[PDB]
Amino acid sequence: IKMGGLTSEQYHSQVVGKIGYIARCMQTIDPENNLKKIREDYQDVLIWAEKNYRFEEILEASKSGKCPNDLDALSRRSLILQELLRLVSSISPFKMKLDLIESQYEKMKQHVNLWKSDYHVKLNQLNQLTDYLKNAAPTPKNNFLRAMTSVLQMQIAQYGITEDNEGINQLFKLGLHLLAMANEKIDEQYHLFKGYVKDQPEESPFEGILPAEDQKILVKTMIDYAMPKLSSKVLQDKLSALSSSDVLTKTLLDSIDRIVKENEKLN
Amino acid sequence: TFGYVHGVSGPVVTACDMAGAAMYELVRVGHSELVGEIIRLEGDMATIQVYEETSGVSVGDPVLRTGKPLSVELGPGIMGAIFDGIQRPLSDISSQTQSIYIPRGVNVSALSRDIKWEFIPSKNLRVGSHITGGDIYGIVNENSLIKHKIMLPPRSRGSVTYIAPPGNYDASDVVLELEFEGVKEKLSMVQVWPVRQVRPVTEKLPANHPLLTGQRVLDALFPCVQGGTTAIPGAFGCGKTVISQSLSKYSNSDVIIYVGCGERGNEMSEVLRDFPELTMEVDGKVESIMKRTALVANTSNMPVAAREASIYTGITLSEYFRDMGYHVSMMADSTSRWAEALREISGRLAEMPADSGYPAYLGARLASFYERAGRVKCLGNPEREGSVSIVGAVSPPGGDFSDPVTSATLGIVQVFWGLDKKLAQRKHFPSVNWLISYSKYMRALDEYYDKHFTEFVPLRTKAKEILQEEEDLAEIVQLVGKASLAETDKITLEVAKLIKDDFLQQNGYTPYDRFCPFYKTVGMLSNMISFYDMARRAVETTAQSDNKITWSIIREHMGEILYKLSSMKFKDPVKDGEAKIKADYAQLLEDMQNAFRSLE
Amino acid sequence: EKKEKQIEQQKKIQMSNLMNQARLKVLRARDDLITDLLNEAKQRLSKVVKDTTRYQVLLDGLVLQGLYQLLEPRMIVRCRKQDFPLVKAAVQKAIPMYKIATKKDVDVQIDLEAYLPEDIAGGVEIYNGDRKIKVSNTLESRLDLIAQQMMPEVRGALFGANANRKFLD
Amino acid sequence: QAAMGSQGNLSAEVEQATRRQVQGMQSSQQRNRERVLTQLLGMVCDVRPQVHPNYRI
Amino acid sequence: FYRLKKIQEKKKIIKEKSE
Amino acid sequence: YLSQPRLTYKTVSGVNGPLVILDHVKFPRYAEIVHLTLPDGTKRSGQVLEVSGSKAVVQVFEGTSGIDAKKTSCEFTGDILRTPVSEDMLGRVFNGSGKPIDRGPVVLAEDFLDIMGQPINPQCRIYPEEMIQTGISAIDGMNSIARGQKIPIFSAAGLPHNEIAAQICRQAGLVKKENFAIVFAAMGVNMETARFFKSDFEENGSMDNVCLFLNLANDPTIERIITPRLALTTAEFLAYQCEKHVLVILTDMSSYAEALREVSAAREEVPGRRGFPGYMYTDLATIYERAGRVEGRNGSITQIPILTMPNDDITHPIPDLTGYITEGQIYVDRQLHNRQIYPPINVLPSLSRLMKSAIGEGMTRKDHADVSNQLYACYAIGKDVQAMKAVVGEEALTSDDLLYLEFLQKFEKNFITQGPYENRTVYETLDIGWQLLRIFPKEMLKRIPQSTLSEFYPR
Amino acid sequence: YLSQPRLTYKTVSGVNGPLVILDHVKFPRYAEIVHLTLPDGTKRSGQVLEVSGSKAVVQVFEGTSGIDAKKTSCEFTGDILRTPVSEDMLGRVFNGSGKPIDRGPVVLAEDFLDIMGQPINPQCRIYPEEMIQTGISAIDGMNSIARGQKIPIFSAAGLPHNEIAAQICRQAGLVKKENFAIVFAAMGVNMETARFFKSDFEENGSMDNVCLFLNLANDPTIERIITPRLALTTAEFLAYQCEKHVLVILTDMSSYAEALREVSAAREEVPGRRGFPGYMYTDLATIYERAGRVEGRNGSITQIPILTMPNDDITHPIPDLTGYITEGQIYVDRQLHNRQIYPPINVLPSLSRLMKSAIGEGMTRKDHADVSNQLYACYAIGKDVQAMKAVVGEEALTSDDLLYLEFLQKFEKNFITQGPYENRTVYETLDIGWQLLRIFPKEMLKRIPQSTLSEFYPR
Repeated sequence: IKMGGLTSEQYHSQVVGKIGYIARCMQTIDPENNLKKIREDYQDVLIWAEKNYRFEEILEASKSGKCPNDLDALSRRSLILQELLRLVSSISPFKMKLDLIESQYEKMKQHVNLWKSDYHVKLNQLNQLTDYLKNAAPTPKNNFLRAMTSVLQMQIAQYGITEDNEGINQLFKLGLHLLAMANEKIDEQYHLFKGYVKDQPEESPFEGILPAEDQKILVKTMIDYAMPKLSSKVLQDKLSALSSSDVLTKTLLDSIDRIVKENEKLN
Repeated sequence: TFGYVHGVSGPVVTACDMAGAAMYELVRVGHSELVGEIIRLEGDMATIQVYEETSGVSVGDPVLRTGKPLSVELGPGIMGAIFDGIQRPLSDISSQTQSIYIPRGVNVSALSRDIKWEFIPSKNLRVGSHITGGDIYGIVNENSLIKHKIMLPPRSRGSVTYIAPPGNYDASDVVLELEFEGVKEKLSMVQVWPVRQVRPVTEKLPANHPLLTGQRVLDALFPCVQGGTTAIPGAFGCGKTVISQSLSKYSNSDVIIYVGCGERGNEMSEVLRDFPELTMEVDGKVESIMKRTALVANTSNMPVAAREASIYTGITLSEYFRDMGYHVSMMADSTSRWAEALREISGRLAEMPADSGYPAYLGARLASFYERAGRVKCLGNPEREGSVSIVGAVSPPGGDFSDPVTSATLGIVQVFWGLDKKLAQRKHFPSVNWLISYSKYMRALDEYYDKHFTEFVPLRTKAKEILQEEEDLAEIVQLVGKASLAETDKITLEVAKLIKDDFLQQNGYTPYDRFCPFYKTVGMLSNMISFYDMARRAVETTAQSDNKITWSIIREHMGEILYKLSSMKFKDPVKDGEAKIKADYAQLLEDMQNAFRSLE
Repeated sequence: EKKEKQIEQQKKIQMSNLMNQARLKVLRARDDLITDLLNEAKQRLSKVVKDTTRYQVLLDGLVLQGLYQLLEPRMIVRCRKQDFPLVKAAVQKAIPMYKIATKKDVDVQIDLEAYLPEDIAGGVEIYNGDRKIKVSNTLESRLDLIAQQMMPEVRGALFGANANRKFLD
Repeated sequence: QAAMGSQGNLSAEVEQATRRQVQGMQSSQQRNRERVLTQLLGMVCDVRPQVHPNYRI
Repeated sequence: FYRLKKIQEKKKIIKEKSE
Repeated sequence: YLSQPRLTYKTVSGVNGPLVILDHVKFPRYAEIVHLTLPDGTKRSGQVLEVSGSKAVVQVFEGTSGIDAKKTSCEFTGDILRTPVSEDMLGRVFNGSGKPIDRGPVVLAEDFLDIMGQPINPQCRIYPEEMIQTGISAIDGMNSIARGQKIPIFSAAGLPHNEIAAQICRQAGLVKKENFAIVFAAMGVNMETARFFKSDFEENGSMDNVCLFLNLANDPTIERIITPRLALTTAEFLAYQCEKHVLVILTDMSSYAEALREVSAAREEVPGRRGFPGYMYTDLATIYERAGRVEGRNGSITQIPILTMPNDDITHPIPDLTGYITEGQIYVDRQLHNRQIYPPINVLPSLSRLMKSAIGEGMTRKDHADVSNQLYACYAIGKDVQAMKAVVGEEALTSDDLLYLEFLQKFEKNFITQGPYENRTVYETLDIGWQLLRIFPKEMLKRIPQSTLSEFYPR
Repeated sequence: YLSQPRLTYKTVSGVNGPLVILDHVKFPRYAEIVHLTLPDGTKRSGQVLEVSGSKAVVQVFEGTSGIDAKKTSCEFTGDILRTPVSEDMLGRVFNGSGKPIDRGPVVLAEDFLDIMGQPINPQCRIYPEEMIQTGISAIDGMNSIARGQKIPIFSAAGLPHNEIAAQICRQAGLVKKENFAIVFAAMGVNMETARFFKSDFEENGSMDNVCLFLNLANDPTIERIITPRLALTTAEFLAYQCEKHVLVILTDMSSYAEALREVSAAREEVPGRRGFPGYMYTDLATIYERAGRVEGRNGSITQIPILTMPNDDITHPIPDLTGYITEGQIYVDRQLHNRQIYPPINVLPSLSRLMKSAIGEGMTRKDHADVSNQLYACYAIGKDVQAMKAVVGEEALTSDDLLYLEFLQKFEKNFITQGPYENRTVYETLDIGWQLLRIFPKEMLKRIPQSTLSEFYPR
């Protein structure tokens, strides 16, 4: 008799496959066994992994019913673990805390349909940005997206994803807008980036979020964009002096705007 | 090991000394090794439908007996590849032969074994880890758009005894190697899968997300869904003209598989020329559609066996990319030509036909093809949800609705965008006949609409009611006369004209109407139905009152409003952003309300 | 009211799913009981085979039954290696009785080159001369064939008759 | 929330009914299992070889 | 119908010829 | 009981489409079931389509793809297809051939019944009498179904006949002024509609009564053929032995006819009328007529075959023979469907021959017949008045014409228009009918006797 | 090359219509050519339609009359039909079998090309976007032809399709912002038709560039099976090897299909519709699909088949399959011919599927597509208005309906109507179309964008 449309042999192979994948996901998101509640909740399937077996041994156990062989329940549990692992990996440089991880797990497990969750949609958007930036080459669009996604990962690690933080929603929307905007709309890209750095409550959002080299490169990018159409070499030298700033800041942007208005008057 | 040819009759060879040959098994007939498929056994003699011209095949010719059925090489190299009906790569044949002809019995690999692919294994995998069919054990950077997730073949399983490190590998290099029951199976990045077998999935989930074509009529009145199943007429002006290329350029789909089952020569040439030049905006860049589309071409003069296998090859590629975790929009240029091929092969086999000469299993074959569609929780441990959305084209003889293939299709497909010959003659494009065309996915899409476009369902209901009332009133108007019509009837007729001419009429060649976003569609329908309801309210309220209002009064007062509603279709999403279009439609609604307040 | 009715409909859906799962669970328990009974029958047959006299009679019956089902001029009896002497005696007894019953001359050899798996409970397998027709009279197959037909009686005996069923025809 | 708790109590009642049914099935089995098995094995051992009725000589 | 009946008769005759 | 061992043959003489022609068979049995093992171990079932000499033509349920001579074995089970029937298959989802697809166990047989059954004796059949309420007003107050009637639903491709069928399955029951059951058979039903049926019945809490047989469009057509026989064998067991009133809802008799055409072509029988088998009338009669009340038993089998009239042609062989065999019709109108009325049941062309037996005092109520007749008359007059208004104009209409138009609108908006999950008891249906009839004064209700008007008109 | 001596068989086993069934054949080669010497020395040729062991069902092109078993000598050439092809085939006349009938010598082969042709890789087939200015407004204006396209002329018995084809042949030329070489294949054309075409070519001076293949009515009816393939092989030679823009005319695909039906009936194959072979679609496609251009080459093969629809039925199998294959059709109307219009091209059912990419700015003009669309729409509405008038009467027609009728009259009088020797450039055709469109006000020209209405209407 077919189970779920698969021949029983395929079903009982998929059971052991899911068990092994759950073990792999646990080993990936917690190699040190810190997440004790998760370990306990998934113990019935991680036993076959902690203790060493053979594929055919686990398949025979599943056939006999010793293993949890309800493929639907196993798929749900594996999806919970996979979503948690995706959240951890998308912010891999900015790892979060154990209590936050466990609360996120609890919200997941409580969720009726985790695949369709707004949590899942947010994780998809974050993975979209990260995938775009993985192999991205230098350009103002990519640099602004990288800085914005680093701060987004910081906020995600801080406040999880189950909590629909207004700042996180704004970061998601602005990052997706910048991603979708054409590469030739440089003025619009700069407009969105400067609007974000203005509207962030923190005066200097990228103080510790980004490395110093990239912070200086962002400052240089802003100064270079301000450079064209400068009525005075003195104003160009003032821009160079502002270039000494270690990182971008609201006051730095306001100084750029002041110089811009000076050049508006002079031109 | 190998048999001998006993007789030949067109594509139907008959090979003797084939005692153990299996049904639908592959054989190579002749000294040129023409591909053939065993379709019948009689003792030690096998009838073979041959996939190439059989002229010059002589009795006694060797018939190699390959152990596998008709199967496709699924792996890196599919995307952007133009394929014959049986996976033969036309472009590779051209490059290899340096001639414009398809040599008979050509045996070039479907997937090139010389292109180095950037392979990165799934990091969490290790020697000894358990894997099963569907397990994505690595990813090939096929191109900027599609990440080819190398899946363990279905019906494979075991312990990973060796996983290749990240690097560059051929399509023939051994990339994974896994043991099961002591037997070691070595897997490269290409897996051979029979085209006539459904690729297994964990679970076929219900379709609950729209597949947005570019047309307002199809998107609103008769929605399609991801994992859907659609029948669409092959009438000229519509179909290949706009809809196919619009699905290609933009839609919810992540991959496109376009199978030209029985395409005419120059029209297939048109497809092969246009598609490699179409571009779409992805992540702020313009990228060729070929980076995510594959074509299975089969002209009408190619062998009928290949014409029959074209649909299966296309659907198998679509199923592979569905198992990848993608949404694959498949477009069959003509299932009618597929049915013609089936009828001809049935005649050559001397089977008893059903009505109109088609085989009595035409419906079964059509179902086996269509029902391979759907949204599925793909096999494999890494959770993913793919889909295959089939759009099969039916072109009956002289627009026949009782055509056997059309009836079999209507018995299977859930969406049907019927053809209005009258609209086609008047040049009303799309030529969809909204009275017999249907979509059964409206119920499943209620959840999607009631969360994203909450107000669209009542608009659709009212629009359909208005169109049906116009259909009922036009008969009376042209039978008897227009003088006896009530004011409400006049509102219905003129609003129906407005909707038909400027909401259901979409020219797909203009920069502004090439693809109509669903926000544009819903906003337009909302404005039109709001005008309908408010005009009817005014007319009915002023009825039985001294200051009676009539359709003539309304039109004379606000011809400007009618013109603006008519020009609403001209909004261009590319430059008139979503916010701008929504604001303009809100302004039109405000003007409508103000003008009707002044009237009242 | 829409919210309240949606909540009530979700509650009804959950309750109906729970009832369906409960019904399927009790049915699964019944099926597992039936499977346990059949497994015990298999084990008890495996113990019965150890009674040489009873197993001798049973092998005679099975071999003759396969012969009568096959009705070929030549026959090859395939049997367990440990059962070979008993199967030889069974064939010796069956050949004359088969001839009497059918009036047809018969040759019955015993395959000494390819025996049945040693883990099989018992019985035989009668192939024709060219081995293209076979009659499996192994104890496993016979027990399965008998039990599947006996399921109505086993159901009635183990779980009582259906009080609703008034007419048997 | 309170009514969901009450319906959970009813769900526990359904589970109790399921367990009661399973125990009843087990007891009703245990009662007649021996006779069922004895009769089944008796009819398995009773062979009665016989040719196909359509066979004629 | 006449054509199909004729074809069936011819197929039967051909089968007899082969037998 | 069959005690003799099953015979397995490797003598495959040839394979032709869905047929494996085995040779050297020992007394082949027609309609015998035969399980064949392919070279690679795949197990398939089949039915002995034709028997000749020592040969046996086995139509394989699945395809013949991969089957070969010299390696494919076929074990002849020695008996025709017998299904295991019990009451416990009430609340189960089976495929076309009976194998459960709800992840439950295999049916523990209470009996092993031949699917083909035997024709109910005409002298033992009894006139259906009482009514089975489907909860749909348009077929309760106007086309009521009697206990034992065969009343099909006619519809075209795209109309919501499957949704109406699911609603009837969820709402059907006795008038009630646990002896009722529903056997839903679905044939040639795409995966989407099959999942819809299954999940709907599971969710709406009526599964305890419903035995669901699903034959997906891509499942074997021979399985499609045997699905209705499985469903009706279960219905006969539950009705004529367990004594409970069974409603059999057979969906897509057009798909069943397509399967029948395929099987005929495989048998190499020439096409009949409109390309269908000549005996399709006998086959459809064999299916339908396994229904009705019987003498000395308290159960019954009501049938509601559902048809997809191809090309909306009532003269097509399938609907024509269905009308010849059955006792009514419930039309699903494309015009109403387009106007967005649910259920889009047209009551003018529809009919239920045994409505008079289904209704009346002690079955539904005293006034059912009079209310139904007056509603039909007023509805026809309303359509006529609409046609007249289309020519003369609203002003030229008289007060009676305005009343008739109002009743037409409110009858299509309150009586017909129901909603998928609105279960109306027949008393609610008649109350709605009286609300609509009270649009007119007592005098224009000429088809309701004054004895009934004086009692039910007021209020 | 084949050096082995050929085998001659006096073993003829049966003659049945055009078929000659030989036996005891050493390794029959399918589609092989045979030479039958009759008892009296008459030499004929045949093609092996099928082989079965030591049998071979030869198909004699000249007919089997006069053949006897025991004396006919069938010499098996050992090779498929490889016709000789040479450039000097231009300016020659050949019977259906390729032999000279102009008192010239046999074709001195530049090459030997298989008549079945060499399939062309679709990846290297150019899309024809160069318009052919046929000079016929009914085609250029509304059903334009692109060089390399396949587009038949559907007509009937008695219509001037031969005249239209001759006009297209003598006027075909590219649009002025390379002269066509004509290959003719007449199948079943009476002596009158063949003489008409030959005289027309001679009078217009293209005979040096014309290569005829005549198979008159009295000629053998199985030779027209190969005649079109001979013509298309010669066309492929001249186009893809000699770099000549070829125009292939095929007079009667109806006669070719009748030959196909005759051979199929002699073979007792399972028939298609109307007795035509089930493989008629593929046989027709192997002829039509040989048009078009290719990469690297400079020539082309424009294909203009001509059909005689039986009973003027466009649903007949021949026109149906020819429409399925070829890109459009030019439809000759019996009503127009009776009303004395020439060309009698009914532009409603006829279309050109490459016209959209053949017309437009740069190719012909900005307004071509819109003018054609509006002309078609107005013509269809005028035909509908005419149908309504035939029932209700002109006095009930509105001003716009009268405008549509006037447009229909002037459209069939000025646009479709045209002298047989008058070639209207595409610009003149568009000017006529605009003069006819000016009948309606700009508000009634819905399919013409305002950007073009404001540029061409006011003039």
